[PDB]
Amino acid sequence: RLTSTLPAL
Amino acid sequence: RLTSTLPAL
Amino acid sequence: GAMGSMERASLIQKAKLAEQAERYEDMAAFMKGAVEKGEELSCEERNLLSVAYKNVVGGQRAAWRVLSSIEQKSNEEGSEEKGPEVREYREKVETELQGVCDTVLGLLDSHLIKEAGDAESRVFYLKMKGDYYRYLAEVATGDDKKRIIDSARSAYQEAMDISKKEMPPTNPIRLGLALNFSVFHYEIANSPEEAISLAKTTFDEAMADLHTLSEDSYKDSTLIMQLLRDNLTLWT
Amino acid sequence: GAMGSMERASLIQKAKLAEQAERYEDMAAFMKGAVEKGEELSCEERNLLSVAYKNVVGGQRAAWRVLSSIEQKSNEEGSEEKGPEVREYREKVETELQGVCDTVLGLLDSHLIKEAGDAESRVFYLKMKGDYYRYLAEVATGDDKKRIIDSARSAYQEAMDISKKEMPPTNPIRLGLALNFSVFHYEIANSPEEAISLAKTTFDEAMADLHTLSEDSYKDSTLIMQLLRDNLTLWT
Ligand SMILES: [Mg+2]
Ligand SMILES: [Mg+2]
Ligand SMILES: [Mg+2]
Ligand SMILES: [Mg+2]
Ligand SMILES: [Mg+2]
Ligand SMILES: [Mg+2]
Repeated sequence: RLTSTLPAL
Repeated sequence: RLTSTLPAL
Repeated sequence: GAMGSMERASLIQKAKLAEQAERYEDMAAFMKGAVEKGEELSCEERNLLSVAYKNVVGGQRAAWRVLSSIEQKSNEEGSEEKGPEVREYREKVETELQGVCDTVLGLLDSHLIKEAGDAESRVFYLKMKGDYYRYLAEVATGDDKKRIIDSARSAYQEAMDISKKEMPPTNPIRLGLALNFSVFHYEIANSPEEAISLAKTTFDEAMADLHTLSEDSYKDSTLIMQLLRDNLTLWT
Repeated sequence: GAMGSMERASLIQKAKLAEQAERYEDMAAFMKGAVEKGEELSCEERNLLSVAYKNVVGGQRAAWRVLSSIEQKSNEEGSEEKGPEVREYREKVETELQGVCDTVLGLLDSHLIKEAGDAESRVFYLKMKGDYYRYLAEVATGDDKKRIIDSARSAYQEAMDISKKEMPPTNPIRLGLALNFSVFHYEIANSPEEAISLAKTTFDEAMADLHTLSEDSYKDSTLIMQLLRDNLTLWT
């Protein structure tokens, strides 16, 4: 999984 | 914590 | 609830301790307890709630993906039959993940969203609603998958409409909402052109508003703009 | 137990899946279920048991140390009183940690150790017994702290006696036992000279036995010798 969402781990 | 034991995480 | 006898302030204090200890299941249970006291959440408290459940559900999503990959491998051609165990355990993790999503959605529905009047809180909670329907959608395969997807879309859309009316284009909440809605379009709605368009337009409109910001807000906003750009680089 | 209706082989298969998914609480519950089937454990199964509980208790130990540090900070001079919450939550984590240690010790006592006749299994389980009494000792402050420490020492000592009689000095089980017993001496028994002596003698005797090993066993043994050296560098 390369997409970025928020909040991040 | 710098000491090493086994198994390690 | 098991947190019913603890003071609201102590639940918040222990949620912050659990975060420092990286005990995110504890952190989530503390913040669930705080929400169930029935008072609205401050900005800091809303972010504690989001961080706690994001870390819990993030572990479950990572685990589900590992198990789903193994399960698909076992259903390939020439793959030796190994029994029901892989499916069973993927289903166990999936059910626990859905339970966490239902818990968050239940908190938003009873009664965080209906009490949230300010744009910053209302957009925050509607984004959360979209996020946790999106995580449900990631594992959905049945008759209500379309309805789950539309519940994510509807929540994101109401959040977007409010954020565009009430917040500047650099507002971190607005930016993070658009980031996540763009990934919804790409990953869930099979609309990569919508995803790219949303991310580019969001980035460009924030860029043009940076001049209005203090050094600290500039750093807050550019951090999330970089995530928009990271996705655009992935996608184009 | 909740695993009573699942086949032993399926519990082992799911423990391995949980490891791949980094779901160590699940992994531990699966291996507890496998142990409670009542059959002895193979070498691979013993290592699944150890890996599962080590990861669970390792998360709790890291969390307890964070919370203990905060608690000591709050008990310093000029430190503002913040109520019982830090102590309460440290106690919550500590109790959960002790519960995990008691669970492992209960599995060893009912009935893994009494059925283990071969040196490789008997030394493995006695090392585990020493390890989990050591984790209890790390948080112990009451009247039975000395007895907890002596239970760790006694288990380690029986394991050492068997390992020296029945195993070569490069045996990874023997090496890992001596590594951990040496840290017991340094950290728990306040005997750093014993710790250093044990680590040096263990390292030197393994060094002189390396010539007997295959390339794969050489790599297995030197990996643990390096941990002995790492501790010696820390301590001298
Ligand atoms: Mg009160
Ligand atoms: Mg299962
Ligand atoms: Mg195109
Ligand atoms: Mg059977
Ligand atoms: Mg507590
Ligand atoms: Mg000396």
